[PDB]
Amino acid sequence: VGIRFCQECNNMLYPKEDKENRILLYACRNCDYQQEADNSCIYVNKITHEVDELTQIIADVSQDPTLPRTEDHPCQKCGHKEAVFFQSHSARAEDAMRLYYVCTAPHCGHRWTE
Amino acid sequence: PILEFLEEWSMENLEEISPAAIADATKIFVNGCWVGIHKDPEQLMNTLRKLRRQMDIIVSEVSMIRDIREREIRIYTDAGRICRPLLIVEKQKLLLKKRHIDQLKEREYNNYSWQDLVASGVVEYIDTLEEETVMLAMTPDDLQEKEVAYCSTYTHCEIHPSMILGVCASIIPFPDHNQSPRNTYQSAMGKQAMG
Amino acid sequence: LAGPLTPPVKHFQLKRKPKSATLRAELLQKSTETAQQ
Amino acid sequence: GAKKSAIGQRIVATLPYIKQEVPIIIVFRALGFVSDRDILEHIIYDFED
Amino acid sequence: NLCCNENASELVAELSTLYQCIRFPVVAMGVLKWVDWTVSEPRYFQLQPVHLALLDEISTCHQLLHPQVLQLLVKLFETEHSQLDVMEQLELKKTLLDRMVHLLSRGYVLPVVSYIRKCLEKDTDISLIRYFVTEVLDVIAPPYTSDFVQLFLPILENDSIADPVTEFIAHCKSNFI
Amino acid sequence: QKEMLPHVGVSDFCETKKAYFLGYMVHRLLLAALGRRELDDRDHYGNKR
Amino acid sequence: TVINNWLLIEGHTIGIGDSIADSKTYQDIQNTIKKAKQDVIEVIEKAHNNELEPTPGNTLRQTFENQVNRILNDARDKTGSSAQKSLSEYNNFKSMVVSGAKGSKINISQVIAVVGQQNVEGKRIPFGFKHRTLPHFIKDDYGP
Amino acid sequence: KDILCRLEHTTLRKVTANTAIYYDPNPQSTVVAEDQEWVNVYYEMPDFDVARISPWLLRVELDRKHMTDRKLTMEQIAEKINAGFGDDLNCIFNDDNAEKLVLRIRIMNSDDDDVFLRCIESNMLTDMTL
Ligand SMILES: [Zn+2]
Ligand SMILES: [Zn+2]
Repeated sequence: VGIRFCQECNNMLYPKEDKENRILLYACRNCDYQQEADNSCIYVNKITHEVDELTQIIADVSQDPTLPRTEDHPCQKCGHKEAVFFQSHSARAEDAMRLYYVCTAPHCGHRWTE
Repeated sequence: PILEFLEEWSMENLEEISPAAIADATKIFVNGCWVGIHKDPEQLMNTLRKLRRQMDIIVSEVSMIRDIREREIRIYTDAGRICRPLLIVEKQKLLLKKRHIDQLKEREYNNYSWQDLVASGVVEYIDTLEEETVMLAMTPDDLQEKEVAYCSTYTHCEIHPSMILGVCASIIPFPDHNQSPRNTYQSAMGKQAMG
Repeated sequence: LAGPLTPPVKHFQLKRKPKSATLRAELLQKSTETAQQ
Repeated sequence: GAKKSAIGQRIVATLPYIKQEVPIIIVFRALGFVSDRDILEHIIYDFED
Repeated sequence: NLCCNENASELVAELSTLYQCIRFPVVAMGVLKWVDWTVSEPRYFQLQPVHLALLDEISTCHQLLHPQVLQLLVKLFETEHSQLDVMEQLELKKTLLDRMVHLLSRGYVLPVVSYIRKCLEKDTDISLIRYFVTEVLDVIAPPYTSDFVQLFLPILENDSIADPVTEFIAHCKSNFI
Repeated sequence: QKEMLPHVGVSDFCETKKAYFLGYMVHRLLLAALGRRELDDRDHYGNKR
Repeated sequence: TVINNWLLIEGHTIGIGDSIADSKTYQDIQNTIKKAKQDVIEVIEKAHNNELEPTPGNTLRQTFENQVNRILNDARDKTGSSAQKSLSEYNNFKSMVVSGAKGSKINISQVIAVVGQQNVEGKRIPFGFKHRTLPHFIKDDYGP
Repeated sequence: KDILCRLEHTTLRKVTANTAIYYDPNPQSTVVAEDQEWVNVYYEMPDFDVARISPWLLRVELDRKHMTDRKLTMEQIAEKINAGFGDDLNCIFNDDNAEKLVLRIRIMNSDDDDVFLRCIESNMLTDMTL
């Protein structure tokens, strides 16, 4: 779900309803500025949390000497043979030991799981 | 002096930035104080390690850690940190060549001491926080020789593994052939011997 | 020695074959993959 | 309570020489930051997360 | 060479060769005795298996070796395992039942179903028997034989848990009294 | 001015420095709460002096 | 008194030769350790490729840890058995263990064949370093 | 295992994958298209929504495999929610044949209506025993 700030005081725009017209309006409080909402979903939260570590992996980890290198998995965006592989190893995890690979060649940063 | 040097290079001070730049740049801490940010951490770390190895503006005991995945460079200069010297490995080769050994053999009437090894940028002090970012060879003769590749990115090499032991544990002959509580007990008793 | 052999006494029709043949196909693919190595 | 866990877990600060905690955004307000966007820009560096 | 190699992890590679060699009956039962001694040893099960797929081939090609394979499987079906978790032993015996079902598909129905009825009435959990009859009802099709229902039906009343079951009941009740 | 985060500074103009550092503290707490960073170990000897 | 005075004639000792095994025994032990390490590598690479499936009631990490633990325990017991079979009747280590006077079979296997797995809090050595047990290993190394 | 599932404390969080609160001003339509298919089926016989229901929709997604492991069904979860919250809430569930196991919830058309749904989510995900 998105986040909306006031265009007059830059504070949180909270959801609000006008029963007169039956539409969601994101209204600022202590400033009484209003905006026409469009998402129609004020709040969402995931429990199973099917989150992708590839979004959170950073290409610069190709420069880490402690990480292991492999030649068996060439890159896909440049074909570079050497890649650096590792595990997520965070919370929201410890259910998979799957490997995420980063293209070791500079100026590519192509990441992928297999 | 570290802060002056970092200001000279392209480090953006915290006051002189919009927050929008903080997303993609590496934060720079000095003794735990966030000083500013930098948009090219690798070159900065190479430069700082070069200076420390040359005994330039950075003294030897200063420790520099790059948390790559969290985009942080933490520089520590305060006292109380514990470190140990490690031989520097570059491109799977030691920087300690035979000429250093020759100069050290005639340590007397030459004044080529340990401090000249440190000044040569061959051996450097590493602390535990920086050990976290170190790929270390247990010994040059085997770990960095060619092989079915285990690791080909060693950064340092142990001088001798036996230097992990203390004073009273270093008088034990063949301590790696004992149950370790017996080594602990001998460490206790050697203080109580007669001599 | 014993002449021809009686085929097995059929007791039903295999509308589908058991998955042992599917396992055969997959392990045979693996044995090609290793032959490629 | 039924409404404390409704709004979700919140953050407090236990500053020195203060026998009680304080909410975080109060501390940011005390430092001269009135807009919530400025406070979050000091906390969250990427508003796409 | 393969059964004396024992270094083998290359067994996945030699499978097509092993199947073509297994087409010789004598080679097949040589593999059968080797698999017997291999699997029958303690602490064999630390793998996600392959030696039992060999038995699938063995019973696929040679009907004469049908009594042999069964006699091995029942032994493995009745051996007790300590280092294996209870659910793991359950899934292991499910895999052994899969091997029995594949053997049953080759026209060896009467002795395997007789053994199933035995260990039912004489022990093993009802879940394994229920899973077995589910697998049997999966692939069989009509018509059937009187003896096959004489052995398969009297084991099909001690449980009321699950349509091929009601379809089989509707067939055999009318046709096979 | 003096008690809260003195190592950042005690001048009357490090309010922005203190604000950024406190925001970084909150950011670290949130990264711990989202599980994107591991909790620091009290016995890890790099945390000792 | 009687047996202490007979022992002046018999005598009892313990030396290096009571800790040496036959060369065949050392080769067998080394082959066992080679095999066990290679199976641990097979379990690791099957886990890395997601080809490992968790056992019922266990997450994939617990499944993997139990697998490597049972592999290494199997290796330790096999090595200890081979080491104990190499012992001669004159081996003073065995002479002490058999009487129950001191030690036990596991001590013989540790002295002769393999010290085995070290455990703290009943699990393998933890990643005290950042995803490492020590700085001489690559990150995310679950080898023995 | 059937006895086992009847003893281990199962709460609504254990079976849900994600929850979402929508506005959805017109109850006879949905802001979600896939919802609309079976929602129009459920609004040919409106029950406690024959008049203007609250313009607040609490759609939750239920994990299929956790649903099957505990041998539950959609019907019993709807019944449990109705028992736990009386007639204050109208709960309308998709049929147990679509992959998206969905259970819309609204406040009854005889009673802040917004934050109370978040409180209801926090209450159900923790305190409710399926
Ligand atoms: Zn406003
Ligand atoms: Zn690439």
